[PDB]
Amino acid sequence: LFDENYYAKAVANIIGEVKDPIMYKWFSPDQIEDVDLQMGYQKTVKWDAFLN
Amino acid sequence: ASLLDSNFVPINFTEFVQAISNTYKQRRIQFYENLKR
Amino acid sequence: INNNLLPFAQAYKLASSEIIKLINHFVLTGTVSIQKDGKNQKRLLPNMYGLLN
Amino acid sequence: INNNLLPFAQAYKLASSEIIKLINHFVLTGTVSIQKDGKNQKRLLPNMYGLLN
Amino acid sequence: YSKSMIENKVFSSCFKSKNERVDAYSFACSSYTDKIEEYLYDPANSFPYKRGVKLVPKENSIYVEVGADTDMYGICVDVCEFSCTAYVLPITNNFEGYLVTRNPSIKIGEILDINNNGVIIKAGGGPPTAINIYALSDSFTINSINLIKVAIFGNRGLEKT
Amino acid sequence: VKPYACEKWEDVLIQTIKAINNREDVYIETSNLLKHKILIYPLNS
Amino acid sequence: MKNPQHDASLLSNSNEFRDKNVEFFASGGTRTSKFDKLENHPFLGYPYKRGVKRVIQSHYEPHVEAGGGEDLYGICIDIDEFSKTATIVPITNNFEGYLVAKDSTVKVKDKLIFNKDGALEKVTINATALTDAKQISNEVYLVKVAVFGNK
Amino acid sequence: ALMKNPQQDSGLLSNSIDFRDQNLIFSNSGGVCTSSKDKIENYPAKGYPYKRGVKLSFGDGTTELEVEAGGGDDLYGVCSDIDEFSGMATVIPITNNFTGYLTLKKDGQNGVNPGDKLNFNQHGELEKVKSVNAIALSKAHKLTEDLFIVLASVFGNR
Amino acid sequence: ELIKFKPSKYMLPTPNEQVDKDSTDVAHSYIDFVLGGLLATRKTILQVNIKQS
Amino acid sequence: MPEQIKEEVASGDKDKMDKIFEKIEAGLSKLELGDEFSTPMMVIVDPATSLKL
Repeated sequence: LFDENYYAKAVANIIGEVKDPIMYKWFSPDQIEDVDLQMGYQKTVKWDAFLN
Repeated sequence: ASLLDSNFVPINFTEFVQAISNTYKQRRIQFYENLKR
Repeated sequence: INNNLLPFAQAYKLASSEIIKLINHFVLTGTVSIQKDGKNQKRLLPNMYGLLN
Repeated sequence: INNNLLPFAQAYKLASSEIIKLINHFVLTGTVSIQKDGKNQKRLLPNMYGLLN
Repeated sequence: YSKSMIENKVFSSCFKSKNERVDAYSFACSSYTDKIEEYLYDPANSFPYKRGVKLVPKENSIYVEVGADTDMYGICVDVCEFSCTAYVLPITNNFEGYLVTRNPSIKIGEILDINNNGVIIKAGGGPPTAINIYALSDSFTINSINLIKVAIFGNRGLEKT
Repeated sequence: VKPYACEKWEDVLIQTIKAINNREDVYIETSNLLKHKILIYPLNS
Repeated sequence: MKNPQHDASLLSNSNEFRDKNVEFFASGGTRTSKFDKLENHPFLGYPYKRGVKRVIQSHYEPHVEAGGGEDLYGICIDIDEFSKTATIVPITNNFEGYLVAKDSTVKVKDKLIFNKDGALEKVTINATALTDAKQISNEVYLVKVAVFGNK
Repeated sequence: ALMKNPQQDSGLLSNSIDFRDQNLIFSNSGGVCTSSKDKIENYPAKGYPYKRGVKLSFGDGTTELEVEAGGGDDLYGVCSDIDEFSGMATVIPITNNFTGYLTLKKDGQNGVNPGDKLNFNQHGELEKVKSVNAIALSKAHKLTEDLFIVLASVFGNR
Repeated sequence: ELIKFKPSKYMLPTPNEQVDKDSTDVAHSYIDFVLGGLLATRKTILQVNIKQS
Repeated sequence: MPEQIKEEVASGDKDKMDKIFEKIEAGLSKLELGDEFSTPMMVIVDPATSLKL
C-alpha cells in the first residue's frame, strides 16, 4: 500500500508530530474506553444487585 | 498493527486506519503513563 | 433485560459485592440492617460486637 | 400393567409420537388443542399462523 | 402499566433501601418446594402483577383476573408480557414479599385485606377478612405506585371484622 | 475543616491525638455508614 | 430444655427398641417429606414443640413466641439454643408429630386447638389427636397429632 | 367403577391414530398438571376411595389408622391413586392444591359447568354448592351409567 | 464508576481515501472525525455559572 | 450534561468571591457521590475565576 499510496505513507510518517489532545488531562486513565462505531447510536446496560 | 512499529507494513486502507487507531490508543496510554500531577 | 436475568458469573459478582458491603457495615457498626433508618435489625448473639457498639 | 408404568424408552417414544402428531396438527391448522371439538385452544403469540388460518 | 417500563440520557444515582423498585424480586424470602403455576391473563382488563388473582375459566382457556380475598386463588408474583403469561403462587403456600397497596400510610404489624382490585388495604374497611395478612413494613411510594412488605399464611378460620 | 475558634479543627484534633499517642501517625477517615458518630482507637494489635 | 446436658457416672441400659421414641428430646416429626417448608426464626421464651405466633414490634425484626388462636402462625419442631433460633413449620403445611398438650384429658379421636400458650386443648379446629396424652415428666404431656390447618 | 383399571379384558386392538379426547379413561390416575414440589402421602385403604375425598378413620387401637371416602368437616385429603396388591391409597393433603379429574355426584351433573363451586359430600363425591375451595374447570363426563368425572381444582379450605 | 468517556475509536482525525486530482498542481484531501460518547450518573457534576448581566 | 447540580451567581455578585463560594458550597452539599465518594476530584475554571481565586 505504501508503494502506491504516497499520501498514506506521508500520513504514517508524520502522524507522530501531532501533539496529544489536552482533554486527556480532564479524565483518569480508567475513565476512557474506546468503542467501534462511526455514526449511529449505542446502548449501554448497567447491572445492579440489592438485598431483599 | 501500530504505526509506531517500524516493522509494520499495511496492506490496504482499512489496515492503515486500524493501525492509526492503535497508534492513537498507544499514544494515549503513553501520555497517561508519563503524566504527573 | 425484561426478566432481569443474568449469567451466573455476573450474578455471583454482584451478590458478593453486596454481601461484602453488608459485612463492612457490620464490622464498622456491629448491627445488621438493610434499611436506611437502621430498623428491622437482625438480632445477634452475645459476644458479637463492632467498633461502635 | 396394574399401575400403567413403562420403561423410559417406551414412554419417551409414545410421548414423542403424540407430540409429533400435535405439531403436525398445529402446522396444518394454525391452532393447538387436544379436543375433537376444537375448543379450549391454547392462546398463541401474534405472527404465528398455519396454512389454514 | 408494566414492570420493566426506556432509554435514559444519564444513569440513575449505600446498599440500604435499594429494594424499593416496582420490578424488584417479589419474594423477600424464597424457598425451594414453593409451587409456582402458569396462567393466561387479560391483556386489556387489569394488569395482575403483584396482585391477588382469581381463576376465571373462559370458553377458550383458564385466565387469572385480579380478585378479592373472598374468591382468591393466589398471588401473581411475576408476568411475562411477551407471552402475556402470569405466574401464580397458590394461596395454599406461604408468601413474604412486596405487594401493591392503595393506602400510602400503613404502619407495621397492621392487619390487611385484599380488595376487589387485588390490592392490599387496611382490614378495618368493613368486609370480613378471610386471609391472614400482616404488614411487615411501612408502605412506600415509588414515583406513582404504593408497595408494602406483607406476610400471607393461609386462610383465616372465622371471618373477622 | 472550619477555622479553629489560620488553624483548623482537624489540625487541632490531630495535635491533641499526637500529644497522647507519642506523636505517632494519626489517620482520619470518612464513612457514610456512620451518622453523627466519631470513633477513635489505636492500630495496635 | 430440648437437650439437657448433664454428666453421668454410669451408662444407662438402652436395648429395647419399643417405647423409645416418645421423649422430649426427639425433634422433628414422626413422618417427614422432602418437600416440607421449614423456616428459621428468632424466638423468645421456649416455644419448643408448641404453636408459635409471630410478634412484630432500637427496632428489631419480628420474632416468634408461644401462642395460638387467631394469632397462630406455625408449629415449632426444633430449636437451636446457641443461635437462639427455632425451626417452624408454617400453618399452611401439614404436620404429624408429638406436641405439648395442656393436660391428660386429650384422648384419641379428639379435635384439638392451640391455646394462648401454644398447647393443644380439646375443643376453628387445628389438629386431630392420634394417641393419648403421655406424661414425659412432671406436668409435661406429649400427644401425637396430625395438623391439617384451621378447620 | 370399583377398579381403576378395567376389570374385564378387551377383544379389540386400539387404533392409536388420533390424539384428541384420549384422557377421559377412569385409569388416568394422578393430576393433569402436576408440580415436582407436591407433598404426597400413602395410607391404608378402607373400601375404594379412589378419585374421592378421603378422611381419617381409626379403630379400637390394635391397628393403625386408615383413610376412607368422606368429606365435610372431616375431610383430610384427596385420593389420586391406589395400589391394589398392597391395599395402599395415595393421598394429597388438603394443604396442597390439586388439579385433576375427580368423581362427581350423579345428581344435577348437567348443571355443573366451568366456574361452578363444588364441595365434597359425605361419600367423597364432588357436588355443586362451604369450607373447602374447589372449582370445576370443565363439564361432567359419563363413564358408566352411575359414574361421572369432572375436572376440578381444589386449593385449600375456605 | 460515575463518569465514563466511551469515544469512537475513530474520534481523532483520520485521512480519507478519496483524493481530488485534476490537470493542475493543486489537490484536495478529506479528514474525518467522530464526536460523542460522554456518559455520567445523575447529580455528580457541579456546574456554576456567574451571570454577567 | 443534564440532571446535574447547576448553580447560578447573580450579576450583582459577579465580583463577590464570598457569594461565589457560597454557591459552590451549596452545589457541593447538593452533590451525590454515594459509595464512590473516596475518589480524586477535578475542578476546571476560567482565567477570571482563577484571578479571583
